Amino acid sequence: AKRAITYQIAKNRGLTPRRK
Amino acid sequence: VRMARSFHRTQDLKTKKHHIPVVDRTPLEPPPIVVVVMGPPKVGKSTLIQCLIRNFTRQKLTEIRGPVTIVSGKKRRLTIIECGCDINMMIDLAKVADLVLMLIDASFGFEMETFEFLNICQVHGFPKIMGVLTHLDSFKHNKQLKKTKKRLKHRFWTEVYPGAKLFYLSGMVHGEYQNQEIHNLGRFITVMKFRPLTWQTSHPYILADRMEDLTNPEDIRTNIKCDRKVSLYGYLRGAHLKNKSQIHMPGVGDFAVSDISFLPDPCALPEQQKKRCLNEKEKLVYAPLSGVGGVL
Amino acid sequence: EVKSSFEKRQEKMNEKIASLEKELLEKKPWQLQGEVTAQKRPENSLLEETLHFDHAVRMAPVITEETTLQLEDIIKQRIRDQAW
Amino acid sequence: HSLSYAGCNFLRQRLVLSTLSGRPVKIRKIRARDDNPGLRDFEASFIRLLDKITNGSRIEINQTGTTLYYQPGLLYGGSVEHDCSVLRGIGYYLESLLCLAPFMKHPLKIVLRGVTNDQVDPSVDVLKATALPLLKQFGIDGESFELKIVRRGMPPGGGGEVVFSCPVRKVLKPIQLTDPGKIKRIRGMAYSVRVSPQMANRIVDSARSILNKFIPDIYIYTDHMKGVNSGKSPGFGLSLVAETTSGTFLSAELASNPQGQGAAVLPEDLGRNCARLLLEEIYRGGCVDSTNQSLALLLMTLGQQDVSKVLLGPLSPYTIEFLRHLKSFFQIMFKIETKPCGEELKGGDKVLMTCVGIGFSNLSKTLK
Amino acid sequence: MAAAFRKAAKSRQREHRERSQPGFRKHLGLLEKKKDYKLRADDYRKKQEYL
Amino acid sequence: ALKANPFGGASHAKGIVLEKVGVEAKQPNSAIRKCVRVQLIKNGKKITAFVPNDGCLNFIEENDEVLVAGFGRKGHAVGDIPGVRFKVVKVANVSLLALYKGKKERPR
Amino acid sequence: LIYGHKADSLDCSRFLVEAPHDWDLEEVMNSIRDCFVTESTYFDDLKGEMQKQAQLNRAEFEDQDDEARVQYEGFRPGMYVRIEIENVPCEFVQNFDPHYPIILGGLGNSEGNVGYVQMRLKKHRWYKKILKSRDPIIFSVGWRRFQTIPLYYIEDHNGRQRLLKYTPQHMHCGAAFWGPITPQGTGFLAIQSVSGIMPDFRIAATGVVLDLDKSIKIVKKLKLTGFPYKIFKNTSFIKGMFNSALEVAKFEGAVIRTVSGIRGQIKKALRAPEGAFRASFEDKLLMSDIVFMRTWYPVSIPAFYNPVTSLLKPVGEKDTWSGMRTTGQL
RNA sequence: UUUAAAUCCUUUAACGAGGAUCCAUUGGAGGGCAAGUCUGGUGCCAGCAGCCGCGGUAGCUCCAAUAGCGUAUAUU
RNA sequence: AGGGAAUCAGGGUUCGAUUCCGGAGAGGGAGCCUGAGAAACGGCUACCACAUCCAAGGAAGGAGGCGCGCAAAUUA
Ligand SMILES: Nc1nc2c(ncn2[C@@H]2O[C@H](COP(=O)(O)OP(=O)(O)OP(=O)(O)O)[C@@H](O)[C@H]2O)c(=O)[nH]1
Ligand SMILES: [Mg+2]
Ligand SMILES: [Mg+2]
Repeated sequence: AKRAITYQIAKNRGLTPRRK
Repeated sequence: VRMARSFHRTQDLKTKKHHIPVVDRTPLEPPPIVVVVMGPPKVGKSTLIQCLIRNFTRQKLTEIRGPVTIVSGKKRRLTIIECGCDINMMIDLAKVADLVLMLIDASFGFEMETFEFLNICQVHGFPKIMGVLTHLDSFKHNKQLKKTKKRLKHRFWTEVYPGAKLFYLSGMVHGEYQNQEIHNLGRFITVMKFRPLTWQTSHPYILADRMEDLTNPEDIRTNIKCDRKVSLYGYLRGAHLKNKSQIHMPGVGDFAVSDISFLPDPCALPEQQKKRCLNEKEKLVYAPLSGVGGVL
Repeated sequence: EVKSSFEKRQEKMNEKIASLEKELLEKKPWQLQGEVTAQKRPENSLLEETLHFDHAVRMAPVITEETTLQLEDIIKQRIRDQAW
Repeated sequence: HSLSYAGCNFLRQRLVLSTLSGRPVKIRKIRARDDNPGLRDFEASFIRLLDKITNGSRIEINQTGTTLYYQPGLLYGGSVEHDCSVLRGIGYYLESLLCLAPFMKHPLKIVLRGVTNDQVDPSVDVLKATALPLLKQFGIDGESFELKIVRRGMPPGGGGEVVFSCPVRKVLKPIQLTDPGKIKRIRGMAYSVRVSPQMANRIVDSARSILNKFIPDIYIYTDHMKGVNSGKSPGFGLSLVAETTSGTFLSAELASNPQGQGAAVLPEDLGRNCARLLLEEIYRGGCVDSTNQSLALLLMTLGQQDVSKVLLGPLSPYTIEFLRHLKSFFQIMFKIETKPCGEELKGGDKVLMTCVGIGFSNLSKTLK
Repeated sequence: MAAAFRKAAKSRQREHRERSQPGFRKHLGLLEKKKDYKLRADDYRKKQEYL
Repeated sequence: ALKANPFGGASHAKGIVLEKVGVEAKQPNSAIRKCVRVQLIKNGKKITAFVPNDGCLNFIEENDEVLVAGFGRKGHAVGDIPGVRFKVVKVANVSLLALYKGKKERPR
Repeated sequence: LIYGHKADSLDCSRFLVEAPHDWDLEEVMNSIRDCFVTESTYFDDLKGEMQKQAQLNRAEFEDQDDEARVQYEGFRPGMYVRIEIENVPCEFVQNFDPHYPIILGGLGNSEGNVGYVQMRLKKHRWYKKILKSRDPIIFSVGWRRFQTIPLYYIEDHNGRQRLLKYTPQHMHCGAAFWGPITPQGTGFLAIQSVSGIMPDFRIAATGVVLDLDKSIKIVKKLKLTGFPYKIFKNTSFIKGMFNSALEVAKFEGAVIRTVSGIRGQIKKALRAPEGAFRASFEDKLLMSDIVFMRTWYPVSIPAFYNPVTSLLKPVGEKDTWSGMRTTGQL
């Protein structure tokens, strides 16, 4: 019943360009 | 050269001082500070309330309900309210809260309710926030405990302004937190200063301590569904209030105030004196919905 | 039995919600759909639609007595000045 | 919760306060006990003036015209052109627009067609000279903040034209006007339309003959416009303004009789009468003119919840009633403290008006 | 940091897609776009200039 | 010349956004569109500041408080407009870069 | 006198002289005789003015009694007060729970009214789904919590506001809806459903309130489609856009174009079929091309305002509050 | 094991890797697009720019430094 | 007149180590008591200055943190 945070919230990467 | 460097350093210090000037509308005698306690549903919200109350008053309280008003120091009073996991109630308190105590489970980590309330605070005006994390007793005083403290702190500093204090609660002695940590926590609440929020300054508002029904009892037996006249008591906050005005009660609807009248202040501040500490006379608890001593 | 004051407003509110929900599941009118042809719309429908559009070129000027009198004034002035 | 009122007197201030507060008003029994029971034409033209400068309003008029129901909408600016009725002067409508100009959604650029100068209503020369600086005291100052008179008109022909433009402001700055000061200069404006230009000069030597002993510095302007600028009826008049050290302005004005009725007024008699009327104005002098008291009181109530003080002369019956409407609409009551000024030999006693403003801002302004 | 703003915006590389001919007019041929008509338009302009 | 520069010897300056002159005019240049008008707090001077990228105008509304820094180099990068000497860095003490990337939320 | 016949009278703000002075004798002239003349930065000055007003506000009504002070300035902050409210619903008192706080927020001028509210809106970065236009959504604005139907629109450079089907994924967007009047510059928050618990983030979107008005003025793009049937070099005959010769008369001179990008002009109606017309073009068309004309059609929003009454619920079900469902749920 | 007791350091049993997604960043410079919007002309063009299109809501390339890397003012 | 002064130890140039003091005071200037050693780091009286409790009669007393969106070692 516990709502743990997702991976996106934990590391607020946001709009960062994708690199190889 | 050095005076040029000293000149440039002072100007950068002045830049931080610059802000839009505004009339200072704070009351000469401010009302009690509203302190909200929230967190995940089983984090220990109600345990912290009792420890804070026992730190200041020595009065026994059982079955805590509604806001509780106590005197904490010579020049400051506090109103203590608990916020549940309900989304509707979480929104209302963010409008009225002056101080927010956020509870975090260190072993489990962050949860959804911690982040949702922070976003609500940013929408409706950001109050002063101090994060308190519990359940630190599970770790074994090792690299794991050291890194968990640092990891949770850095993620916390992005949500709030940098330097917002994060407080640690080590463990429970006999179902209560240690006396030293609670005393240090009470010192931080005492010494804060608060910025004026735009919405709270513009509109008068009241957090009602007591509710009373004022109708003719024969009307109720006639029709139980009749509209009822109800009287409420509270501390006036924000701005001035006129005799005839429109008020909105969230969760009920809009109403117009019929009559307004002031009363002598309960849980009032002491007349000034130079005793080192406040004696048992000055420490007062006003809790009309809670039950003080034994009577509820 | 007797009905409460609040329930009466709820009864009115539920009727309004019921009608609004029907509109969502109903097909959209031809005005709201983009790219509508002649067959879909009813005959002579656009005569009352009051749509907004643009014209390619300027319309031709209309001759009236006011233009005639103004133009005669220009000729009369030049005749007096002999500005041929 | 709508207010209820009876009668056609004080009609303008009831409509002006209703649109600012947002509360509907009902007016009943307009000229019930009269041969003509209906609403007058100039009052109806005022309602049409509100309709064009507002957005979303609703107006209900009885077929008899005895009762009126007015539901206020939001204030919307832009360019508006109106034809004022010739029965009442342009200044009759301009007082209401001065109350509503700074709170518009778009800056108001309005041109008014009608009669400019009249004996009944305050002249537009007076409003430009005195009322316009008063709004600058509240911070309504701006580059386009002007009144310009394109053409003059006199009754019954009228046919005059004025243009009015005012900036928009989010909030009103508080004021503390408690020192009137001493009068430095007297400036005056003389106008003659559809008559000999000599009438204006015969005004000048009469007013100057009286006022020269009090002050060395008096200069009277003379105004003569030709052609369609003059209007459709003849007449002449004089307006006088006195300027103080503190920046306050006190004014009085008179105009000649209309052609249709009344005996012709000797220009020498008109000059002395206006000069004496200005002298009585100084005997009651305060921070604001008696005409502009009700304008000043409204703007103090609309501040950002601050204490504001103004020193004004004896209260006219118009302002006394206007203070009563403010308590009904905005629930604000002033604190009144008269000043004896017994031995200072300034003149008649003055009244100090102080109050705390209600929280009020321009809801119409668009945030971008 | 003007380029830094540009790089973040171009993180998503999905480009707008083209629409095809409606089915009930399929036998007529392909719906020509600006890229196709430009081939036919420049062809005419070259011949008329030569004549 | 210790107080020669318009910032009064400081590296940055704080101002109130008066209006967006670029958006108010309807030219879709995107070099005109990124011009805002601010009034520095320290001395009250009115200057025109630049927003780094169109779409950061959305985060700024009227009467906000911004931090303005100089525009030392790369003035020729913007297309044919003089007076490119100032740029907006922070709004409400939050970086424009942080807001655009979705890394922070502006606090009211 | 102020605070303790006349009707049907002239409305003039002029003070008539009840008793004028002679102004010929010297004694009356004497009473009027005195009335005539015989390095800090801008930030420091602005602070200096504000501090002056700060003292004046506090030190004005101190002398008067508290009962007097209530009349002049109202009930000041910090005073314990008692309020009587009438016409409270019966369900409030019967189902009262002390844990749920009760808040009384004073309303400003005109805030009781309803109107058209324009907002700047951005979908929250952590919300999984997007918000569809013309579906119910709950807003938390000011003091209130209510559910309405919004219109999402995007601004153009010329100033036109065109309707959007959905909220953009990472851009700000305008929003318009019918609801209570709220002062500008305030923040607002949107949820989809208060009742029930969701594993994911529940905050839908966040923004600020921009404008208050009574007209939405929003438009939607509408294209009428036609197909050629006879081609004469530039000039081509078009059918399928219109269906009457009266109709074509309305739209003469309008600008039309093909999918290919050739711009054209409507010239004159044709009689041989019902609704065809003659249209010239920049260059020769093909049979496969499709012509269309771009027109803008104003839209409207239903006036639906449903305030939340979570306190008017039994003690057990204060969480479960329901209203209109969205299109997907239906 | 350490130590007054405990932590830390050193030994050491058992789990712990294929997109090994157990996913390095900061700054600079380029490419790609529709029945999309605006502005100006030299018919079919150019600039600016483009998560917004008719209906529909259930992760391109190159360069420099690398757990480090820029900007602003003064300056040498 | 924070600064010194010295001292020991040393193969890859010493990011070594430590000590030694000039006095005075205990809310302010005087008087007084003990002991081998103090005109006391501690009692008392008078005067001066503070502040606390009370049934209003009387009684008992002798140092640092913030002002940089920021106060836990002011501890165990
Ligand atoms: N071990 C440990 N347990 C804690 C701590 N803090 C709270 N708890 C647990 O929390 C329980 C108390 O529950 P509550 O006082 O009701 O806390 P709550 O979060 O308000 O729960 P609700 O009242 O249901 O909302 C105790 O039985 C503890 O087991 C802590 O710091 N350490
Ligand atoms: Mg609890
Ligand atoms: Mg392998």
